Amino acid sequence: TKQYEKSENDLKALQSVGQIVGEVLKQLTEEKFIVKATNGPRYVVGCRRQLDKSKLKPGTRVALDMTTLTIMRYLPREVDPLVYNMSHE
Amino acid sequence: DLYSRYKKLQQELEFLEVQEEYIKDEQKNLKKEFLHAQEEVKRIQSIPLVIGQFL
Repeated sequence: TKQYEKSENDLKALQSVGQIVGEVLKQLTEEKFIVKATNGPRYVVGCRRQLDKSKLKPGTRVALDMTTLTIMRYLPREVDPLVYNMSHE
Repeated sequence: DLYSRYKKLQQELEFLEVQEEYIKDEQKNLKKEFLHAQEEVKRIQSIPLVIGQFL
């Protein structure tokens, strides 16, 4: 009964939309950083207030907001095929 | 007649004088409104702005 409500409160976090993946290309100023969508449009947006550009760097896989498109979170490395070529024994 | 029209010639003179200080204060306030319009066009627009391929 309580764990079901926990999954309900889990779902109370899920209405928040997922951000858009991004690759920081380069930067211009502290409010302007060259970024492109995976579909090709290039943008310049502002960051969030926790980060330093040492946590970004140019040529970095990142994420942007869905409206303001602001730089928020990120991961440096991802890909589909790599580990799935490993598993033949 | 001479003194008559002589007393008639400072009417429009003082009227143009109060128009001077008027239009001065007018274009002073409208100037600050144009400076406000400069704050608009310099605020306009974005941040964030999509760059594009120019020909």
